[PDB]
Amino acid sequence: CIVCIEYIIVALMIISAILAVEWRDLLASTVGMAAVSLFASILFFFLQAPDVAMTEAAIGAALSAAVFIFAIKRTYRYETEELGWWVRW
Amino acid sequence: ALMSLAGALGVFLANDFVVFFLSWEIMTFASFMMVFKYNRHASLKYFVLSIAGAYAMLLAIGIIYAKTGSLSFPEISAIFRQDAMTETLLI
Amino acid sequence: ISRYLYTFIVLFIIWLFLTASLDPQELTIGALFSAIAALFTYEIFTTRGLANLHPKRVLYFIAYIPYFLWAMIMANLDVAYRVLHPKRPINPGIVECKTTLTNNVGKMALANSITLTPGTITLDVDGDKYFIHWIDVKDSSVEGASEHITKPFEKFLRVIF
Amino acid sequence: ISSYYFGAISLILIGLYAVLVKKNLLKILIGLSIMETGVNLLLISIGYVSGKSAPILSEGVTASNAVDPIPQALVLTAIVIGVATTAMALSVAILLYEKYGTLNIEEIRR
Amino acid sequence: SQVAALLIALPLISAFFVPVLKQIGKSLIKPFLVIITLLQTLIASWAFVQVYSTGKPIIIYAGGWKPPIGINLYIGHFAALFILVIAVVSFLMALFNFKAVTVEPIDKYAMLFLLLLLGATGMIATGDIFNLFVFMEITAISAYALTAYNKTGEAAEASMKYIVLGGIGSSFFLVGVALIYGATGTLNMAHLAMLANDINPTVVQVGLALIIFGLAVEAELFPLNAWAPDAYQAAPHPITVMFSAFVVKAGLYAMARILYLFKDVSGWSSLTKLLIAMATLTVVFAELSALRQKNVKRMIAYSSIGQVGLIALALSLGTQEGVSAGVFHMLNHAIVKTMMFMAIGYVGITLGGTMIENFEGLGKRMPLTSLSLTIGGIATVGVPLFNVFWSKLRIILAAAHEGNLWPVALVLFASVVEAVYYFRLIHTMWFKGKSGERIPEGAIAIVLLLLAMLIIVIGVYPTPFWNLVTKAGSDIVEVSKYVANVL
Amino acid sequence: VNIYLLLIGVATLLSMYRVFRGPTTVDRLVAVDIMTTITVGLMVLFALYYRRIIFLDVALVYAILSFAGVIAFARYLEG
Amino acid sequence: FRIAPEEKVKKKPSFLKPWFGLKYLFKKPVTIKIPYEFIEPAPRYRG
Amino acid sequence: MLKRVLAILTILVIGYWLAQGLADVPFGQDKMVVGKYYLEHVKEETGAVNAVTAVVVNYRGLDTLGEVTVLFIASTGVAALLWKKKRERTAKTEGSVVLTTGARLLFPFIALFGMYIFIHGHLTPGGGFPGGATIATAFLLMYLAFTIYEIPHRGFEVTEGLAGMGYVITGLIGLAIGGYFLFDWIWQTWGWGHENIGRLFSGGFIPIIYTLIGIKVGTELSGIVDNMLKEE
Amino acid sequence: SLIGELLVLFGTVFYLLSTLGLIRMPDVYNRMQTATKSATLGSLGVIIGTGIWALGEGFSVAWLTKAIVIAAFLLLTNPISAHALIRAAYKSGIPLWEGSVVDKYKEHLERK
Repeated sequence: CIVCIEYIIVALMIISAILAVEWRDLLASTVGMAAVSLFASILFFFLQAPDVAMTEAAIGAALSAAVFIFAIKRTYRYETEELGWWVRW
Repeated sequence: ALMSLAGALGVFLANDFVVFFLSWEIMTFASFMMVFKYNRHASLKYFVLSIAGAYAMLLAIGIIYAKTGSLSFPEISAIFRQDAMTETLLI
Repeated sequence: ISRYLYTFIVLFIIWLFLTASLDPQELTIGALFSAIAALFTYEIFTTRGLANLHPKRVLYFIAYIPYFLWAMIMANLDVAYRVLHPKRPINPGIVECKTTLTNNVGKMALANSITLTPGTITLDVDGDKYFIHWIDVKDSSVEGASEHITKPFEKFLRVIF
Repeated sequence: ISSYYFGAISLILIGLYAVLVKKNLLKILIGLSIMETGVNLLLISIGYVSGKSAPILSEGVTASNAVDPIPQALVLTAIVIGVATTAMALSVAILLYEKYGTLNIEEIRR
Repeated sequence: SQVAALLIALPLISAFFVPVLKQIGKSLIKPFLVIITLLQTLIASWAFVQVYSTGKPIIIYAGGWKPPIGINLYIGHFAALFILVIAVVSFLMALFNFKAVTVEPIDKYAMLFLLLLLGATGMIATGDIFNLFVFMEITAISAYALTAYNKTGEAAEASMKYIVLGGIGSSFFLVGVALIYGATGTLNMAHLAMLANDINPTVVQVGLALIIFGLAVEAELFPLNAWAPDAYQAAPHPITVMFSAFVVKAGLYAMARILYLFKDVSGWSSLTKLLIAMATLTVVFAELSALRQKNVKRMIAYSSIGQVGLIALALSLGTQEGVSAGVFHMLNHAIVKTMMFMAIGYVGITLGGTMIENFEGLGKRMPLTSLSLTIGGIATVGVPLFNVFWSKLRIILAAAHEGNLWPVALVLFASVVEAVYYFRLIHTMWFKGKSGERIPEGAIAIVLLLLAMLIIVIGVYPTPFWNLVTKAGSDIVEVSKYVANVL
Repeated sequence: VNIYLLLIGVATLLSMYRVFRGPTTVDRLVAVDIMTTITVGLMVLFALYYRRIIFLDVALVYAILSFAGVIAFARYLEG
Repeated sequence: FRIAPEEKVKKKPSFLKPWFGLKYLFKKPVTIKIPYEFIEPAPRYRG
Repeated sequence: MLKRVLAILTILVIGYWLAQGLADVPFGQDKMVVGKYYLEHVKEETGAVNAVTAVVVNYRGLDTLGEVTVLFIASTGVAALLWKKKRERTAKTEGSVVLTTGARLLFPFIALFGMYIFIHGHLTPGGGFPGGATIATAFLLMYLAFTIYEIPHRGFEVTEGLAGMGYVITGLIGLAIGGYFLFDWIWQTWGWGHENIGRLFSGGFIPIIYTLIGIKVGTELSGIVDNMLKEE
Repeated sequence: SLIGELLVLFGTVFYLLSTLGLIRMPDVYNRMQTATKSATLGSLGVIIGTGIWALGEGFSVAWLTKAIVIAAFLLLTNPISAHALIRAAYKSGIPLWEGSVVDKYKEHLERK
């Protein structure tokens, strides 16, 4: 079709946006960020501007998502939300 | 103590207002900085009160420069004669 | 020193394939950039120097890339047949296969070709054998060959050097 | 409304929502990067003329038939603006766990 | 003449030549910064005496494409003055930071400083709204990297809230640019103001509100400020000057530029009636949060926000008798806040830290650097015949004809409060000492004092300098002589 | 030229089930990695749809930048 | 013997200083929702 | 539940405000008031038949300059935020050998192709930035599949500043006449110019500036991931 | 030509049955194997199909050249993706299905 795949891509970007912030696992949040860069690149290409599509491909796919998990390497991986005696204090 | 006397000759020889409040502020500062040598709590109380007086005068001159339009003190008595024949109980 | 122009030749022919309308008034620019990309890093393609220009060898590989692709299409249609609606359940495999290949790009090529056959996913190549995430286990737990799990790609990768 | 307008403003919406309510710091940076992504998506989706389309050919396609040559230059900087700002903020996200002991906004007390 | 286009290119080429000489040695790294900002004062003074020679600004073109299709650098009567004062302040910083910041890797600090100078001469020369955004993001990431450059936990977090707030504001600013372009289709402010009268009354409101919003976040008023009395408290001492002198003025000018570029549309009056209210809300909160303040660097950090809020008070009130006097505060408060963070910086580098307990006792112990803090703290309330007295009188008289007596009795209330936390500070450094340690510091005993004699000459002669801002108000007051001096 | 497009849209929202549900930490990763290749095969398909020779120039660039991402996501999991 | 103050303990009353007891309008409230978040008593609780 | 629901209310009124503010035009044609000049005068005024590479380096000529200023400032900012004089790898935890040899042979396959992107801003879309970012990707593949791979820093950021200087020296020797004036196709300064208008004799001035900016942004992100993969 | 119009149909039914095979798998490992199988050979089928779509149609032939470039590039890059996805998935727990034998990799870890 014409507009139906557009609605599919845009609702897929929204469901990968909402589920990019609902998770606690930060590696999963980098996964959601990479999928958002995916659907943004596809929407850039489908809106007929290939310059921004290939630039956002080379930036958001493995220089914004692969720099973020690159930062959670020597940091946390969970939310660490905690059972317990002296807890939630 | 000599800056204060030049404030004192300034307020008395003030026939405009932009020489008036300048000289008044210089006088307030010079008197404060004279009594700002010991017992700071006594000094700063005088400074806060007299700055509140100086700057409430700046508020009043802001209102009487707004409502009339002109700033000059000799002619501003003439236009008060002009409306001599609800915002002025604040002034 | 001859492997440098070997890397130049491979980068040049990839540049030739990448640009459909190759013009002689354009090709000097790609030849220049293939040259600077070669002299940047030509310490990478060291598969025993330049000596891969054998007319038997490249004809062997191009004659057996449809051999590869026929294995891929047949094995992938087989794993498409594996999706039966209540039935044909796949159990995993862990079964191993040993190699005798030097020229470590051959270990790459065996791992890639076995990853492109029915589901035989490589995991953790060591220096003696391979470890394969196989399909439904009926052949063997340890395999003393390769023809029971895969097709003999080991004989044609034996002559990649 | 068209899907591009709603989807670009909802990506900015979700990126804004991930700054207010979330508590882990790297989740806040995820919200910043998402919101910048939706911003440059809106920045492209302003000039689509619904029709004639070849921004870069000008050889096989006739001229005066390309789409929006102004925002494609506004977005070529404004994307890598986002990755440079994110690469800058990630260094602070590393230093805050190195010097302090945690990465939660209610526990970082100077 | 486009020969004076080196206000951006010369800091650029020198900031790209300083990582070229970072491996050639260690000696000529920090002395490479002083000679270039001296060359910056030279190329600024060229533009300064060429702008005030005639009545025409230099329309620095971006090539062989006349505006609006290209970028124009309208270096107006405003711009040459501010490029001059940022050149002389950065040259005062370069001869300061030579022996005051060597604790940390100054191997790469020089390019970060000079790129802030690039964002400086870019931000107060921009003509395109795109170039406005790009130079503001240069200054923003400069500040992200340079308020974090101490790596001490309390300074690491001091950047963090600013990087996430400047990220959200730049995001909103690009949305506002996309909406103003979405109605008009043009970008250059010359072709924008002649068009933005009948584009759409319901589209220009949200775009202008979000543009003023997203340009305000990198500056300070009420919500988006509290990173700034966290940035001055935790930064290298020379860049606390260059932030408190410069970066507040570029944001407040470019906000008050583009606000006076759309002065015909509906809903604009409510926008400036919000901007009045938020500026009054920031002269009270900032200059009253310094009252029970312990750290003396924070005690000046709160004071620098309260002085820029009253700049915002008269930069968006009317058209005249106070916009041309609002600039009279921006070129004046930069000098007196250069004096403040010099003295705090020299205390923090000589004695150690900025706590009052190690700030107490500087009458006999320290030389006339303490007199420089004295004559600086005198000039923020503006008591004697000084320059902030002249300027604050011009701003309070500016808030007469429109927005009166409530947006006066809060800014003028704060100077009563600011009268308190200075003479609780000058008293505990001159008349509480009990400690005669000579500790000679005669390397700034002349240079800060020739600066301290620069506020004593403008204090007695404002009319050789107040005639400048009459012809330098002509870049913000109107649109018609601005546009006709472009097209 | 037209029917394949709606089939690929059916394919990608049918792959959405693995990233929404799925209790493990890596089933989401196998969800995104397959989602890139089907959209690369989408991006080649639109070159037929808009008849443009330049629209393949983004497809191979996205065929790189999936692979770097999924190595980087699956390298901290091992080290 | 070792009397601590002379007037050091006695403090000054204050108008609007109780607003610093209003700080916990936004922190997490310290309670345990007993249906059903359990407590796990001590390893040697007397029972 | 108070904070999330109240944020959803305020963000719904924000989105409704923007959507009511998005009532300019339903994706119509009437947008270019100055934008038609960018399209109808791009084949003869610059030389690049590409639309976006002529508007952002020649027309909006001080905006890829602020862009490389932003990327260079990101490099020097991350390098100033992380500085310890030790700079060791993490534990390096090898893991696979079809990965190291996998990214070994694949490293010049991206090095050939990333250069192809930034040399071609004439008929191909893009510019210097996707090619430079995938050159950084190739650097990352060799950096995330080996046990050290420390490219020598003394001699690495020299060429980054040299490439930025190579941009600005085209502005400074461009100042031999006027503001920019391209120095390359309209006057026979060092070589010829304006041969035809295809992908032959490299159009006008736009390719060599993309080689230089692609070299700058190519060594940009590789340095960032380098000094961010360094422990004590 | 028309043979391309059937080959891309074969590749897109291969795509759809691939994606159906992703959700019709019990555990992680068979989910990973069948997804990296059937979504990367029908890929090359589609790409060479679009090339021979442009054999006589299209403009001349040059789409086939870029098609064979991206196909031959996509053919060798997804095996390394599947390996590095699988190999990291064995660490940090992540157990397998009820297989016949799984221990031969575990025992050759703990051989010491």
